[PDB]
Amino acid sequence: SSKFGAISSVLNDIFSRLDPPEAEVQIDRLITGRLQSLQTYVTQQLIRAA
Amino acid sequence: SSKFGAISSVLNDIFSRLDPPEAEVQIDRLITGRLQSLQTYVTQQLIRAA
Amino acid sequence: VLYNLAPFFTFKCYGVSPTKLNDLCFTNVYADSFVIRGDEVRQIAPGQTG
Repeated sequence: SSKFGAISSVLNDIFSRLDPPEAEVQIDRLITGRLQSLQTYVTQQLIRAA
Repeated sequence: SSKFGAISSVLNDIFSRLDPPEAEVQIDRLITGRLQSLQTYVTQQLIRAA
Repeated sequence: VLYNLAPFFTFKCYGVSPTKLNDLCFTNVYADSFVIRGDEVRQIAPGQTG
């Protein structure tokens, strides 16, 4: 639900109210952040599995 | 090979096709991604060494 | 020889820059031309509807 520095947390509104040349770099901020938050969850499980 | 949102994956093409005031944000996306890919590699070696 | 007219009011480029145009090496080029009114010049951009 967090925006992670973007303008919205839903993907459908990203492709609605802004130019198509900016939509590539705007949604690319969100996928890196969600991949970062997924990288934080796994590296806590490696500690817990030890 | 990952582009991380940049227009190319080779650093000799960013500087040879566009000005210096614009490559400062294009390459900053590449550097902060390649530096993240190296921090994930070392933090997995500490798990294997333990 | 392109820099001959003073009111070249649109010369900004997307993937390249005017300074680096003389040091590149293009695979192939095409030149499309048409005549439009002055209000529709800004209507030519990637994704810019009008």
